[PDB]
Amino acid sequence: SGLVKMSAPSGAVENCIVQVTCGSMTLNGLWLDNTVWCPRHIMCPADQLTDPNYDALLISKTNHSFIVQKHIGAQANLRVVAHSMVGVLLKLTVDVANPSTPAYTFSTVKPGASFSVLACYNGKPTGVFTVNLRHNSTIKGSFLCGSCGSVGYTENGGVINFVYMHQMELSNGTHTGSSFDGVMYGAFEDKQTHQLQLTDKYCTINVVAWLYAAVLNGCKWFVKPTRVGIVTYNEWALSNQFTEFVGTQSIDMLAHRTGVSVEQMLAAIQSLHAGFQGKTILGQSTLEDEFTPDDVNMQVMG
Amino acid sequence: SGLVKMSAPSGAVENCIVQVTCGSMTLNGLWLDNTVWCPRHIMCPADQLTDPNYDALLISKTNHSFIVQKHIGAQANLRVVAHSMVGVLLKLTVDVANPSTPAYTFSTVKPGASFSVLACYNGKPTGVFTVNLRHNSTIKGSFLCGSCGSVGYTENGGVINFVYMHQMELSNGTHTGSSFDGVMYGAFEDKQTHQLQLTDKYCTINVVAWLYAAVLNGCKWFVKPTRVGIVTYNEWALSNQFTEFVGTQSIDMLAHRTGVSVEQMLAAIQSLHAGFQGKTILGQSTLEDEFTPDDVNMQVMGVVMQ
Ligand SMILES: *[C@@H](CC(=O)OCC)[C@H](C[C@@H]1CCNC1=O)NC(=O)[C@H](Cc1ccccc1)NC(=O)[C@H](COC(C)(C)C)NC(=O)OCc1ccccc1
Ligand code: NI
Ligand code: NI
Repeated sequence: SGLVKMSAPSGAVENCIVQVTCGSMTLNGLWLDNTVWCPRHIMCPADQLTDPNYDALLISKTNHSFIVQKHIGAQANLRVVAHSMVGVLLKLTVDVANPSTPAYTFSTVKPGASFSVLACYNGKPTGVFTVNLRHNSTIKGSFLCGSCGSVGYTENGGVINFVYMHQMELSNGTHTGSSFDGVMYGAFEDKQTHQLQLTDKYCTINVVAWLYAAVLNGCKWFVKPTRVGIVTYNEWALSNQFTEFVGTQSIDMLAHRTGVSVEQMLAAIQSLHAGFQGKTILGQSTLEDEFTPDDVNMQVMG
Repeated sequence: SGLVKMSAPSGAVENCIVQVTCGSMTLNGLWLDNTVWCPRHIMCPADQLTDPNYDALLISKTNHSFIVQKHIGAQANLRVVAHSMVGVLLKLTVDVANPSTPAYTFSTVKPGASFSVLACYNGKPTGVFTVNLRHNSTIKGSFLCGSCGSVGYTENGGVINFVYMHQMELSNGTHTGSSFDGVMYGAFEDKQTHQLQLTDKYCTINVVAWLYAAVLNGCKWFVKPTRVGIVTYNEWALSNQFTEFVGTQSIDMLAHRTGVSVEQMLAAIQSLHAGFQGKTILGQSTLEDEFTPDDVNMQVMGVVMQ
């Protein structure tokens, strides 16, 4: 029992981290097969980040403009033999295939989904943590200068699913990056110009999963016979900055296991959103919306 | 910027996880050089866990009673060449040295210290998370049956400090294990009997570190000219289930960086313990005491003018 923020073991990803240097700019890259991915802003000189012309910057580079170094484990300098730009990423080709390339896929996560982050500095992994893609397609992480190229991923059935490459900080504790197709989450542009973040929302399905985890951890004071239908809740959600509830097998499994209906959990959300009134749930006095139903299922049974 | 629960990268520890089998019992083990460590309850039959006689169980075993296998990564089937019991652990000597043994040491963490946990099941690493050793020497983790032998560790300056090997669940979301000297954190016995956990306390120094992280993340509404001296605060702490505040360089660095004194943070704790007055600190309405001053410095400290 117990519920904590759990990340996927990072070893298979640590074996793919490299350092990429272009001029005086150094950041992290991901080495899979003969490819090294890194943010394209490595090409910018430090005083020209406001509105870079990436097409003009790309043409000024040759394969020799990029230096790639594996800093952890068997240390090595990898020779860059080709380079192209894919959205907000650089796709470098190196002459050596990564011998520790794991079985992997590239996916783009949807808002409300969770993933693990391997924070890296100077091609060196330094920390692991989990985030949730917010309703406004940002993440609430912990990153400092030199963390770009840090990697977000999930793992299942021996396959690493690479979903994020860190790019920028939008505002205090708010971050964004791109998927490996080079598309920035939230369509933010890789330029240091003010861009508006859309309003965030509480992810209902994740709050429901968390209240089920609370019931499965002996915390059930908030469960009442009171029920609120999905369509009624969804109408209330549109006016109270909560996402629409859409049913899933994972939630049905928790509902069947606890004997508490989804409609009872939706009524509890409406009651708890008005206030906890001096009470806690799993040590918290605010609703937690970053555990998905699958994250909760993982920590209650196999 | 931002502050999250961060664990140390687990790859160096994942390379040391093995599965140990004794009879019909299987659990996780840690392989370092020619040694494999695992919980001694692997020697118990599944229906005799209430009060095992480990001395009697040990004498019935030979080196051949233990099967050690490595499934993940560089696979192996190891041969046990000696065995002994060290507190609540079995120490198995194997004929092959782990070729991926990292630079390491064994340490016992004190209450209020944080560490990373690599949760494992059947010799497979499955999750990573961070915990804090509570004032009552328990941890608030997330573990299910088959997780014993999961490993707690920290990393600093290229060295893995191995500090915990998971053993048991005491009550809902409350866990314990042993350090690698075989001493159970909190002196709990590896038997399935009711055992009283001592009362827990809020770790003051960690709450102070967190309020400094909040100030460094633009949240400073709780900072007032009001001060509480350490001696006065420590007298109040003895009566309100808070630990004694003892000054440290790490806290002084945060106090110097923010220009907010420790005594202002101790006043803020006393005010916030009575209630948050409908406001939040880093999205929370309760005090957070599981980030140490070094954990905060890692995520918030930068360049310093001298
Ligand atoms: C990673 C860069 C790196 O590794 O540099 C070494 C070569 C770094 C990560 C952030 C710094 C602090 N925390 C981070 O997560 N990324 C950057 O610094 C970005 C670099 C860059 C991006 C695009 C073009 C050129 C360079 N820039 C930012 O993150 C920048 C930070 O500014 C502050 C003031 C918010 C900290 N963000 C920015 O300018 O955002 C503009 C914006 C967009 C949307 C909403 C609001 C503002
Ligand atoms: Ni069991
Ligand atoms: Ni066990």
